Amino acid sequence: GLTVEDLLSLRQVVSGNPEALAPLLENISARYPQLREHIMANPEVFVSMLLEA
Amino acid sequence: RTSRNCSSNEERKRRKYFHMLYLVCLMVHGFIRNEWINSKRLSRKLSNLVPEKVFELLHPQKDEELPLRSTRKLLDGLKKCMELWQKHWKITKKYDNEGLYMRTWKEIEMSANNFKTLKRSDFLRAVSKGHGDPDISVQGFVAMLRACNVNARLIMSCQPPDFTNMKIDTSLNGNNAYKDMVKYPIFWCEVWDKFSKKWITVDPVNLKTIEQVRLHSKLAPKGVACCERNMLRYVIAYDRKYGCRDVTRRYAQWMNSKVRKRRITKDDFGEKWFRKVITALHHRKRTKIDDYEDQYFFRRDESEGIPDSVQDLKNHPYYVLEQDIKQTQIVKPGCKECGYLKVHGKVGKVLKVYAKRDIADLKSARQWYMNGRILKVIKRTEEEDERLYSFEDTELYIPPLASASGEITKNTFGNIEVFAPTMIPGNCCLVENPVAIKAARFLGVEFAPAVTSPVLSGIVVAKWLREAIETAIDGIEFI
DNA sequence: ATTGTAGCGGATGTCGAGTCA
DNA sequence: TTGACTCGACATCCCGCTACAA
Repeated sequence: GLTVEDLLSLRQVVSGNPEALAPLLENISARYPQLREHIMANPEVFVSMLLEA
Repeated sequence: RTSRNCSSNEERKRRKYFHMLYLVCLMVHGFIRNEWINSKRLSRKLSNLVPEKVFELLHPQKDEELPLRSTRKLLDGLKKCMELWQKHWKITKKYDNEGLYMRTWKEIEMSANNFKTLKRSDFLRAVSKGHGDPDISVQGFVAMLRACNVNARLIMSCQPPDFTNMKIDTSLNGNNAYKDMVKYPIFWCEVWDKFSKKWITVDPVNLKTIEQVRLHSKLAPKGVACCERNMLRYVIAYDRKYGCRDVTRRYAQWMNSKVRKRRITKDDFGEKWFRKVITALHHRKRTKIDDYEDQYFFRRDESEGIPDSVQDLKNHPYYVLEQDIKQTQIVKPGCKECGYLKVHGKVGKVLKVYAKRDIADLKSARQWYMNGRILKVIKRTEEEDERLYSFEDTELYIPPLASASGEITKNTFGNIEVFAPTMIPGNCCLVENPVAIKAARFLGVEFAPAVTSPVLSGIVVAKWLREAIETAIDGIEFI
């Protein structure tokens, strides 16, 4: 379960500023350890989540 | 003597994870961009860029006696469109920094240390004005073709950081860095020819050519310098209708040897994860075009053959060197090598290549028992010689059913060995739980400890007793 | 004493670097 | 120019008994 401020920055980078993907991904992955095993088990969830926003 | 530029397996596993994370992000960016391309507001303005003559050229009439000439006309249309796009696109920028080209692990680590919010309007406005880097330029060109009702995919070569790069310091050559980085494009276009039933490759901005890729593509980077920042691994195609397809096999000359080593798809977990992602992104259902494509890919996959070097036969999907045959594998009777490899750098030195489908895996008696199968020379280590047997010497093991009272047949140590579902009796079930044994013993029902891996992980009890056990475990705090 | 408790890996693979033909 | 070969330090897969203590 993720905040709404990170999902906001992520929706915006992913959609309109992918040049800046690199450092943001460094940051956010460092603030949500469980994301690792999540991403390994259930990527399609994270996808749908990024599409709704 | 050793400056030892190598990192810990910890870093290895992190790099693999981040590689997956960056890839997934890339592919999402593509999906969304492909949305923004389908924008209905844009199409209507873009239509007026295309004279009726060009449009008619884009949709020629079926020519029955020689379909080729219709294709020929189609090609001329596509070229005139590319020309007016050169004309539509006035100011073509430089990628800021490295654009969407691959970044180095070092660059990443340091990118934390040191952005124009864009969104969808700004993209549209840009594409309509003709102001942007080459990525936007191509994207616009695909939008335009789409506004003319041609089935036009957007192709994206995803360049996440290389997770097979084990090195600590990863430093790049500076000479001609940008020119060599931009030598080949990150984005481009594919177009479906209904007459020849094939996808045409189109690069209108960087290389400005049009090709019908067979075994070689002008867009695939060659040499070494160009491939540091453009490492062709995941080529994704998005179509009008929100298809998403992995088309790497088209562009990789050696897909099964060279390229397979650099994709996450080389192990089984990987393949399954990638397919999960494609399905997450693939919102339409299979068409016949998919089948014409899959047939092309199959034929390509059967035309690659033995590679021209030994390094390319490590961990090849179809192919293996005689010397890499494991001590525990053998050649299926009456099979043989499917090919030879001239060995670079020794005259006349040749290696035997076998097809992997002709290789059999052998296991000892215990090893089979541990897969729930029983039977219908080498050196071990005290000294012993261990005989191995094939899978077809063996047969499922059906363990005896439990009694009326629910008694389970045990081993010398008073457990039952369950290393595989086959070895669960038919009328019985396995319940794995630290207290499952505590439970069953407390109920004093007939059971048998399960060895699933001297590790007692649980219980084997009759099925009629299942509902009871599940309840007792749940109440374990009250025992 | 006596019961509970605590102490002692080889074949094979991978990748980086350096070296050779 | 490129591939083969060797070498270095990691991994990965597969395969309970003696002695002491309160």
